[PDB]
Amino acid sequence: VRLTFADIELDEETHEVWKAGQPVSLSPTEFTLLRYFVINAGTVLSKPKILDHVWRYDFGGDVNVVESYVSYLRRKIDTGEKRLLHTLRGVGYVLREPR
Amino acid sequence: VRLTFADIELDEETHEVWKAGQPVSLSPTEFTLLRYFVINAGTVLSKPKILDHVWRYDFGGDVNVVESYVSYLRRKIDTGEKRLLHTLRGVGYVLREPR
Amino acid sequence: VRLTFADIELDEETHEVWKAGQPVSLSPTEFTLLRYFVINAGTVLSKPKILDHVWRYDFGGDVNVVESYVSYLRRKIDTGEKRLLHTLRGVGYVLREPR
Amino acid sequence: VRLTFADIELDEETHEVWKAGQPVSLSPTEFTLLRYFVINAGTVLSKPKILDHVWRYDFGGDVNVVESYVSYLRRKIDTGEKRLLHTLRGVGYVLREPR
Amino acid sequence: LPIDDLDLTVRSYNCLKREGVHTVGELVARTESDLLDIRNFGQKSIDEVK
Repeated sequence: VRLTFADIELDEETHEVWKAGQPVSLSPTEFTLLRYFVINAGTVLSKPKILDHVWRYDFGGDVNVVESYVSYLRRKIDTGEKRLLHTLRGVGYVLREPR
Repeated sequence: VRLTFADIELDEETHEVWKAGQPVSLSPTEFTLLRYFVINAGTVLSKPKILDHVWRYDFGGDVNVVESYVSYLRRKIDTGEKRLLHTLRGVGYVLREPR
Repeated sequence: VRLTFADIELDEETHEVWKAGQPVSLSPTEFTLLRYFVINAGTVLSKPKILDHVWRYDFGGDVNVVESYVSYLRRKIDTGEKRLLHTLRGVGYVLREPR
Repeated sequence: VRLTFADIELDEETHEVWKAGQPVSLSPTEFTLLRYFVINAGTVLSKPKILDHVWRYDFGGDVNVVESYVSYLRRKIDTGEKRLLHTLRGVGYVLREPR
Repeated sequence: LPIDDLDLTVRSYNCLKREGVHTVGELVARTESDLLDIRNFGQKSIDEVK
């Protein structure tokens, strides 16, 4: 039941994550975000539905929170500038591998 | 749920294409243009209706934007001068199999 | 039947506990909490789920009671600052072997 | 077949109690309580579980009956302030021979 | 009202708890003959109920 993509690995029981088997400590918010994108891998995801589902409906102010999130993941799980979590401007982000 | 037109392959689930064996990138607006063209493949679309379906309803700009977008399509999907995606002067745009 | 993890031992036949080779006294509350921790070895425990399961549902007080209880458990069995019982801010606690 | 523990001795053929074979009797309620105690020697006996098994289930009264009964048992066989059947608050009592 | 709320005693409480007499409504419905039929009934219980 443990969920992975390519080499990044995740457990829904112990909530441990493996960057190709390498240790990493992740804050709970973007932890649930990452768990989301793994559970619906194969689909591009955009900020309206991000802040609708993984954030409370009462949040009616700022929007750049998910951009800051994806920024911390970008700096954390990918050393190369070319990142596996590709970004499509205006339609959000998707989780692929370079072709 | 998939989208096909002869040598044109579109998956909207994770927003990807393949033409003759090579995935390519594209802007969101022109991607939505292509999506509309392939769902309404074999049917002629008028530019009024095209804009009303793909762009903003309150778009007060000119009409050459759709020409620019379709040109950007054409420099990416069909290399030959004879055109899979065809234009009818005064009636709009259409997608066909070359004859 | 008797539960164990690394050094910790626990028997529910007569409700006794063991922290690396000795009998330690514990109140029934923290006994039930550690028991609920050892049933889910490999699983992380969150304050809401524990207050639902081991605590009564109509508990009208503040959650901080379980904070006090887990602090007591830390100073009970995890005498050193390095701990078998690990904290996760905004999430809860788990019981894994310290690394 | 007599149920024994160090000095405590109980028979199910003539229904008599012994503390290392000295003159001692027991009223039927406490006698049945000690029968359950010896049949569960080394196993904890909680107030709910004793009032279920050794006490008839129709009991609409309060728990203090079992406290009075265990006081009778202490003053009868465990006369010394330090006893052989030891009390855990909330969890009842258990056979823990003093070391 | 519950009979126990009348601040009764050991034997009456035990009798109402083991047997299952809960409210004074059933006591005012039941006559003296219908309540004295119970075995091991106390004279103090009879006096206080009267």
